Amino acid sequence: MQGDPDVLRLLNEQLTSELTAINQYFLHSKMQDNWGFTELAAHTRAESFDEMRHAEEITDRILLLDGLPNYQRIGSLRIGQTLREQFEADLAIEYDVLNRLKPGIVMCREKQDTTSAVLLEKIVADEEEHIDYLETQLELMDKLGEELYSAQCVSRPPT
Amino acid sequence: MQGDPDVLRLLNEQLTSELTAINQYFLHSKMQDNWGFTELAAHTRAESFDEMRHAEEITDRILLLDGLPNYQRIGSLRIGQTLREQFEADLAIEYDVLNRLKPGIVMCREKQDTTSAVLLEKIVADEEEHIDYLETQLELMDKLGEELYSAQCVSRPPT
Amino acid sequence: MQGDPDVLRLLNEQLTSELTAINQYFLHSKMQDNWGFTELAAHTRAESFDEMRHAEEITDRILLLDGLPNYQRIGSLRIGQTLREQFEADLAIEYDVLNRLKPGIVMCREKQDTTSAVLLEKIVADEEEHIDYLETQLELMDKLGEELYSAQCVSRPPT
Amino acid sequence: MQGDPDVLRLLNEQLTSELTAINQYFLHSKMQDNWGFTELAAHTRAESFDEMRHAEEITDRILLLDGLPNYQRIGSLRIGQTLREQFEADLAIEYDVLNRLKPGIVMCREKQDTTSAVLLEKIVADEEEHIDYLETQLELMDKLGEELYSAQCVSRPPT
Amino acid sequence: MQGDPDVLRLLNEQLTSELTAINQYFLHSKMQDNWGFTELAAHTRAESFDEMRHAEEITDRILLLDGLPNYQRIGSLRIGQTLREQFEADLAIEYDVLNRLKPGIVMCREKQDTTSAVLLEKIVADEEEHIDYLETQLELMDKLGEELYSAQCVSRPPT
Amino acid sequence: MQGDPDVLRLLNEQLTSELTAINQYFLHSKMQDNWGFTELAAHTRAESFDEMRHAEEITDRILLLDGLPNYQRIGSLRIGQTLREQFEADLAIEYDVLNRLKPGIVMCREKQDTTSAVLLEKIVADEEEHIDYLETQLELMDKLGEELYSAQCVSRPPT
Amino acid sequence: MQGDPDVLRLLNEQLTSELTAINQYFLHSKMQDNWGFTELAAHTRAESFDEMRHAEEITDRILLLDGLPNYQRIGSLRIGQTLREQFEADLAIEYDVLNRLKPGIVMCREKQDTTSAVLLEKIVADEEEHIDYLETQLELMDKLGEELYSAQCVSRPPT
Ligand code: HEM
Ligand code: HEM
Ligand code: HEM
Ligand code: HEM
Repeated sequence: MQGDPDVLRLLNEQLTSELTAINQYFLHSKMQDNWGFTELAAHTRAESFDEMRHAEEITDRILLLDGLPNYQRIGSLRIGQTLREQFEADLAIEYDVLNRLKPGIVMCREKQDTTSAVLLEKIVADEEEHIDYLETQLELMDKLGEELYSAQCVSRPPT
Repeated sequence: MQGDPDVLRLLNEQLTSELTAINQYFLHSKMQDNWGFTELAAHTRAESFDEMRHAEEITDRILLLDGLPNYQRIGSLRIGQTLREQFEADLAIEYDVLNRLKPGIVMCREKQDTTSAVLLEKIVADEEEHIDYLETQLELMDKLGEELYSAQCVSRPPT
Repeated sequence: MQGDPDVLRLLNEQLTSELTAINQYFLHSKMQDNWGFTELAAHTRAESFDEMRHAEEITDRILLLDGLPNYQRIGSLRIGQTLREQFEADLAIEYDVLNRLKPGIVMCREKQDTTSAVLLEKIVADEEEHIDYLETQLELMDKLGEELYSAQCVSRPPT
Repeated sequence: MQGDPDVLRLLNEQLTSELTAINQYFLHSKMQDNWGFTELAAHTRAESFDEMRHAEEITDRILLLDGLPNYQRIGSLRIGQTLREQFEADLAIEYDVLNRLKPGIVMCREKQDTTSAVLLEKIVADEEEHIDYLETQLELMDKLGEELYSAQCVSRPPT
Repeated sequence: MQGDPDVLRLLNEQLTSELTAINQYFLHSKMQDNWGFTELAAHTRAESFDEMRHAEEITDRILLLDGLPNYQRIGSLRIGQTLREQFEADLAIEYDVLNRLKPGIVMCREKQDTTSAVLLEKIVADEEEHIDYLETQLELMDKLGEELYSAQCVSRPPT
Repeated sequence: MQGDPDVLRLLNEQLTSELTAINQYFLHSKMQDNWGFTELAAHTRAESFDEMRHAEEITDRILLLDGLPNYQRIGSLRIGQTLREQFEADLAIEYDVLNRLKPGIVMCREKQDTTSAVLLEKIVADEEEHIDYLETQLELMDKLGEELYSAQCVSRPPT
Repeated sequence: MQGDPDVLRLLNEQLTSELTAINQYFLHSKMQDNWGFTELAAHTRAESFDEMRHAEEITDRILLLDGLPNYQRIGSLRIGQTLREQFEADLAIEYDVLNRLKPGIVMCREKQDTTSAVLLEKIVADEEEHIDYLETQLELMDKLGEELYSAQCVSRPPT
């Protein structure tokens, strides 16, 4: 059994994306924890875990289709030096995923590979949830003000 | 058994008020949860469930009296785009209920329909609490300030 | 994030459908209860809830896509006056959904909005099951005889 | 270890009969459930499961005697389009089994193959009971009325 | 309700394939058990059971669509006389499913029958997993050598 | 058994450091509790108990080394009069320990007293987490604002 | 609190090795599982998780020291093509760490940063155990024969 080659590139592309996200998300969570925004950092941590799970799932798909999963390649990280830049950085990678996946699923279906399209379909839904979560944080930051918003990310007492 | 025509019409009018309220309140909970005010959102969602229950209770009374429950007619929604706006809109519908129900109760008793009256008295009591809750929130927004009040409506961390 | 306008219009159209179904299904259930078809009534009730859930799900999708959910609009109720009439009425609405959704889905995918599409796919599947049930019920009335079918809808003793 | 050729041919014959039955019985059960006769459908389903076991049992025995089990061959399905037709079709396959097994056992015993004869005797006891159930159901259709009997086959409320 | 005649032929073809597989798989499990490869047989037996489930699922869909499930028609069995022959035989039936379904799902969507399409989309995923397992065992036979692989398919002690 | 003079001198210097800390931290905890900053106050108390254990472990090592633990000397306390002055005052002592134990740890390994050295290494590690926590608290006052950060140190409601 | 710039560069070097190892080890376990060597794959997975943990700890330390953990840089993966190539590759990376760390710790002690040294000493020790396991796996490959070794890496029955 061997996968369609355009599909495999697509998969590997997405995999590379997931790997970048695991790292960006994780380091952001540690940085959030270090700044003392512990309550937020757990959320951000969970996001990295979610991305890690996505990476494993793609990996299995690639392998079943007899491909080589690219563990070498890494994307470019945007590492935020503020909470606001951090959410912004995270937003950008998820948008990059949507931009790649929306066309990609259609291609997968045109290639008669429903299983792959289905996996990509799930990822897209998850990323949408994430983006929605991230944009709402920026919305809140303005509505509450930045300092007030930020106080909601610490614990009582902080750290 | 058959209801007094006037009472059934008052009951139907109240039903339309409930159906209106269920929607306005439910949508507002969805909106507040979506802007990330989740903790407030749970409260609003309950108040909507409360209206669902009233509506069912009015429906039962109507049917008992050989009436036709009107599920077709709906009131004019006031959808707010800030928390304040939302609170004020909900207040408005509650006030219309008191305006309708207060004479309506005195009429039910003249017609000798105590059971419909007691039902309506119960709704009045419930709407008075809601108004007290809403009116208070509005008070707090001023006392605390709007942003600070809003902050108390999000979890830690937010959403 | 922003939804394709057509997709959002589709979703809203479905919402309007759901809101009409909740009311028509609820009303029917209350009436079946009122006639003493308590057993049947509980199933119909459950159907109304399924719709209430479809309404919430669609409402979430719309908010996610920065759409404006329409809780103002409701459709034309078909309130049956016999079980057979109710069954036909309910069927008619379900068929309206299938007629809308089937092309709707194709469109969602062209527009590359899989998440919405999947949301609609589940709904279609759900409505197909509902139509099968109601159509079976009519077959049963014919096969059993109407009165004998109706007896299967009362508790022992009745109500 | 090597079986008698006549015996083995008899077992493969009975195996073909089972395979047929499993298909007929299962479909009929699926058919009764779709009609809304969920209560009868459960029993018929059980009857098919019973036939699955007999085919496994005969399958072991043939294998133990160094035989080739025939899973390629299927007999003529009789699919009923009414409950009465279904009960009759089911009875005919059952009587074909007794007709074959009764001389078939004496043959097994004559050939000095008791274990094989014992397995067949058990199938016969089992088929006799199924036949009694079926013939009784037809008597009940005449005793009760066909519609009234059919009403005994649905839940409350239906499906 | 009434489905597309093409969708119903595809579902019926697939039904034939499922019944063929249930049979080849089950016999193969029994042959492996007979040979003393008990640990392996249990796995094989599960696979035939998985196909029994797919057969039922297809059946429900066909009946929902007012179609007539074909339980009379069977495929051509390939019964293997070695473990290697069996894996290859089973692989051959799976590849065939993939051949049928890959175009058919595209077709099902074209005809706006998402529920039938999703169902087959699921069978594709399952068959893909089963192929992956089967291709792996054959690879394990070359890597380990056949006798050694075979050793891994028996209990301690055997049967 | 006899400790090296230089080492014992170092253990005693540290012991003095620990008693000073116990007092300074315990009083800061009590003052913070007085001020109504009860939630922070609990974390501070815990820091004091940590020091109390450190003193005891040093005392035993000194006793095991035939030394005379100094429970008569104390350093100067910096009692802070705001939350900010307390955090700076605590940090200042923390740094005074690191400055002493860094060269001290090297010296112990030189006189060949690994056990004493490791005891110190642990203290240093512990002391490091303490500094990072305090240095993070001061940043948060800047980031959140002093009034806001302080509101994260009280309970709901205050004390 | 600022770490020594040399120590920080070392921590970052090691982080780089850890990210490299996490990927290699994870891919290798995914590949082994794929080949059906399930039993070995689980251990290999556990190894990758260990480096995931190493990575996290080193990250805290750099953050504690006001450092910037490099999650951008990854090293050359050596992906193995047989169980043997896989063991030999993972070994090579492990040896690279002992090489880097042996002098780094000494350096850390000189710059007087024991807590960093201690973390590294703990990595050096775990790495030794890993090397000893892998070295032993190769040895058993010779003692048993590659085929026989491999047979102990699969379950009964395989995958
Ligand atoms: C790149 C830096 C990474 C960091 C800092 C990291 C960190 C962690 C940590 C600390 C855990 C908890 C596991 C345990 O307690 O043993 C974990 C879980 C896991 N990681 Fe990673 N990891 C990284 C990369 C990866 C990659 C590239 C993969 C590829 C799949 C991966 C796969 C997993 C999986 C499958 C889990 C368990 C998820 C679960 O518990 O549901 N990790 N990670
Ligand atoms: C947009 C309109 C509505 C929406 C979104 C909505 C949504 C919901 C939901 C999500 C539930 C919880 C269901 C569960 O148990 O999982 C519910 C409950 C209920 N609904 Fe509705 N519903 C709506 C309209 C109505 C209407 C018109 C009535 C008519 C009287 C009604 C009657 C009820 C009742 C009686 C409950 C049980 C309340 C409780 O105890 O929590 N609902 N609704
Ligand atoms: C080749 C002849 C077949 C044999 C020998 C066979 C055998 C069996 C056996 C032994 C069981 C377990 C029975 C029990 O619990 O009492 C079973 C279960 C089942 N059978 Fe069959 N069967 C056959 C064909 C079929 C067919 C045609 C269908 C219908 C399409 C079917 C559907 C099922 C289902 C749905 C289960 C339960 C599945 C589960 O629990 O995982 N089987 N079969
Ligand atoms: C200078 C003022 C001090 C104050 C106000 C103080 C206060 C306290 C108090 C109230 C307890 C709880 C007692 C109990 O549970 O019965 C405690 C526990 C303890 N104290 Fe002190 N203490 C001081 C100094 C010290 C000193 C100098 C040492 C050792 C040299 C010390 C060692 C300990 C230890 C080891 C505990 C055990 C509680 C635990 O951590 O499990 N304390 N202290």
